[PDB]
Amino acid sequence: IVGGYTCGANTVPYQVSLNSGYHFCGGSLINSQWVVSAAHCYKSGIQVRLGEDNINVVEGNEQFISASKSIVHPSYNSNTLNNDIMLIKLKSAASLNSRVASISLPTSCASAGTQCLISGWGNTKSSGTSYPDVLKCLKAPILSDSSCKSAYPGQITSNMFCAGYLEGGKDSCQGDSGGPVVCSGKLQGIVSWGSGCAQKNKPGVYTKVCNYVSWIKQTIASN
Amino acid sequence: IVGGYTCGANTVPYQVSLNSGYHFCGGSLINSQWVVSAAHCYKSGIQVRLGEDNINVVEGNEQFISASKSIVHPSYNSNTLNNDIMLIKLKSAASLNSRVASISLPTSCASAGTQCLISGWGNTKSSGTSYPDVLKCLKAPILSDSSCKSAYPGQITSNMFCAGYLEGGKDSCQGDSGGPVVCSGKLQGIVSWGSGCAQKNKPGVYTKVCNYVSWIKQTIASN
Amino acid sequence: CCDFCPCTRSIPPQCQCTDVREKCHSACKSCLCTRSFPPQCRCYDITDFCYPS
Repeated sequence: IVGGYTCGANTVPYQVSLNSGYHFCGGSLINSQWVVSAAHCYKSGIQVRLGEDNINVVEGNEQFISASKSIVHPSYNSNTLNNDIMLIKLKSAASLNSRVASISLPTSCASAGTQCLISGWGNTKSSGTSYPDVLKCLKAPILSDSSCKSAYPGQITSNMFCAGYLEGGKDSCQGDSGGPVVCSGKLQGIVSWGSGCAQKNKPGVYTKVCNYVSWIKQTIASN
Repeated sequence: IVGGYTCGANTVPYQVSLNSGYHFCGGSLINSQWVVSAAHCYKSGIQVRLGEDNINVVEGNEQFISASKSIVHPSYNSNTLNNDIMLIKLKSAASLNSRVASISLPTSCASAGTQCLISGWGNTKSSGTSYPDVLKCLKAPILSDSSCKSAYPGQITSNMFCAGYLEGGKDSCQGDSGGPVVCSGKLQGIVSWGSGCAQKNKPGVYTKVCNYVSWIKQTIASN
Repeated sequence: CCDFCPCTRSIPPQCQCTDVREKCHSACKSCLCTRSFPPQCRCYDITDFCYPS
């Protein structure tokens, strides 16, 4: 997160960190056994880390659970990043409390102008590299489809949306992928791609989770 | 056309050469006043050359008519090449006869396996560079969209089909763009793109004209 | 460098590199990346040539 603020410990209780020796992506806990992430975050040997604040320090509220299976979207497009959505099953059910909590899936898609919360442990700089250890948060609005396409001509499918600021200075960044965009208490987005970070006219592009509610529901039902 | 054969003078009467001082693309005459080409063939100062065989010799049946206007598809995407179709109005109606004839638009899409006629004055070599200069023809079937997507993972939209041969050897090539793919007497495709020419597992990709009949119709009626 | 290079079949051709890489990227002007470690980057520039592999 570039331009953000320190969330506070466990204030984003659905935020998970994905670990393979190091933090590589985020994800969002949607029930006690399943995490939503980006399909480009696919890796073998994933451990989900819940309850986290400083990811380099065990602070006593963490739960570390290995992934037992990963389900990348059947139509995930590697070249275009269309259908950038993945399901990860926890090998043991997480214990849900005030600091490790599931996040609701949308019943309806979010509209342009709606304010969302974006979070992650990614880079804090739009030029150079500084990685926070504590979780960062960004309040950013959904941008019109029109605004998104004009920023990224020919790159925006119906399974994407832009959120953030055309002026620059406030965005998600590398290390934030897979993590939540939550608006009105529903998981409306997944941190996906951009050109650089927090650059003028280069807003963040996110997976439009509302298009995936029925594949999520049926997939978890039979796995 | 790589791996084709010399058509025979004026045996493909709907075929046109687009000229801006040199042949740059092909096209298809669909009525006395309108040509169908690719959107990526868009160029200012276009002259339509009808009734051609050798594009370097005036042979006595040609009609040269300047474009009065070009209309690129509103949803044409120069990145993904989706909606690669352009309409070109002729400044004066062409005289239709045996050697200059329009081609029927499709009333349904063509299913995979259908044999089609593909033509142009493009490169005849898959490595180097040799231009005909008479019109070359190629008989080639439409490939399944499954084979198409397997050949070009992530690159194929609902507005595209592949045709040709996965073995390589026979294909369209540079200079063939905008030209006809005609199957059972109907314009089913527009020469568009590929990775090289006549390469193994890299067949030609064509604009799926059957998706556009209604736009074509309404655009001609109003311009 | 470029491995996968599709081109329109016009004169001149319109070509781009659809290679997914990590580095992004001096020669390239328009380069989109996923927001993971490592990033997955693409050059969405369209040119005359390819380049070679």
